[PDB]
Formats: sequence, structure tokens, C-alpha cells
Amino acid sequence: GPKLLMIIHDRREFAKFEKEKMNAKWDTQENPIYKSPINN
Amino acid sequence: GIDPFTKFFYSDQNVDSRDPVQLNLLYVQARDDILNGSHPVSFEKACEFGGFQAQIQFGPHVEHKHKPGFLDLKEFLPKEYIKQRGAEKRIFQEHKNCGEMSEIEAKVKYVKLARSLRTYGVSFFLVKEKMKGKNKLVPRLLGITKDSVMRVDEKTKEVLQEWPLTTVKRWAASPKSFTLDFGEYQESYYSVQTTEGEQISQLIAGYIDIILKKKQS
Repeated sequence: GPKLLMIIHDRREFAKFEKEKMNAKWDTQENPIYKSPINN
Repeated sequence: GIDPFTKFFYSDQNVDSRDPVQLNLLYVQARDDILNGSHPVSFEKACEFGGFQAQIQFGPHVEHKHKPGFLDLKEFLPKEYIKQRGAEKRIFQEHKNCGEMSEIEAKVKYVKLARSLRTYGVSFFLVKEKMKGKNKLVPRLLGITKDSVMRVDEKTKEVLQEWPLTTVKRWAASPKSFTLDFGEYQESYYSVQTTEGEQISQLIAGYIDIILKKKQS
């Protein structure tokens, strides 16, 4: 039915994203204004 | 020869009734941002703004003239609310609430209302995040401010969550996602699907830099 195919599609879309996001590149090793909870 | 003191008065650090030209610029900027969605607002607030807008463009409410059908709604609301039930009736009730206030008073109050929202001055991106308890992506508004990052409900515009920029350890983007690492403030990363990850990263860096240069001076 319409709901069955949608579910399948949605779960694939989620799985694709979970995998792709691991390809992200960090834009800095650390934020200059980051304060540890004990310092802020 | 005339009396300045017969007029509506209000002044705070953002806006001032005694400077008409500056006020109009502030009004135009705020109204445009709301009408075009750059400043996302709830349905209720949209109609409040609309009501001030009507007072500004038409003058005091005339009940037998200003009735459903009179307005070009798309001129007065964010597109999201044009087709919503009773929009116009709500706008006109707010218009009526304005009574005989002047154009300048209405503009001051419009700008004040805009500045009163937590969403004021925030750059929002429409993204998708994981739905609670479901393997499914759903829409959400991700906002970047001068000192924070916030998650906002795309329908109601409720601020769901806010993290100070000082709690952000690092961030990353790929051509299809964006991710925030809050280091010691919480266990898990926050990742969303979006093709605008690069823009988001730059705003965050840009704003952090403005803050890092305040410390210096």
C-alpha cells in the first residue's frame, strides 16, 4: 500500500543520512570561546 | 506655532518615536523580514503584526470598509499563513485594537513587538532531524545567533532548545549534513540533513569571531 512503501523509503532515507554524516569534515579542532562546564 | 508634546512618546535602546526617518527604516526592515519569512513567527504573532501593518497603511479601522475580502492577504502575512482559516478576521481584530493610534505609534509598536521575540535577529535554516524514537527525518528550523544556536518548531515557531556558542566544542559539515559537538555539555552530537551546511558553518565562525574580538577590546 501507500503507507508500506513510504515506510520503506523513509527508513532508507534515514539510513543514508546516518552513513553520509560520518563523511563530515571538522571545520576547527576547537572553538576559541568554548568553556568547560567547570569554567562556565 | 505648534506643540511637539501632543504626540505619542516612546524611546528605548532599539527604537525612538522622536526620530521618524530612522523609525521608518527600522519598520521597513522588520516588516520585510517577517513578510518574507527571514524572521519566522507564529500565526498569532503574524496577525498581530498584520494588524499594526493595516493601521499603518489604512489608518484607524473602519468596520464597514475593512472586512474579510478587503485585504490582499499575501501583502500582510508570511506565506505559511495566507490560506489559514480566519486569518483576515484575526488581522482585523488586531487592527481594531489599534484604535486611533498614529502611523508613528503603530510603527514603533511593530518594531517593539519584533524585537521582543527570541527569534529576532536569528538566521534560520530549514533542515531535517531524526524524529524522536523513529528512524525517520522530519523538518525543523535551525537558527544561528550572535551568541547561540537554537532548534525551533517550523510550524509553531516555539523555541525548543538553545545552546550557547560557548558550549560548542566543534562542528562539521558535508555536502548533505551538518553536525554540532557540544563536548562535555552532552553525550551525543546533534546532526541534521541539509545542503546548506557550509553557510551554517561560516555564520557560526563569523559570530564566534565577533565575540572573540570583544574580549580583546
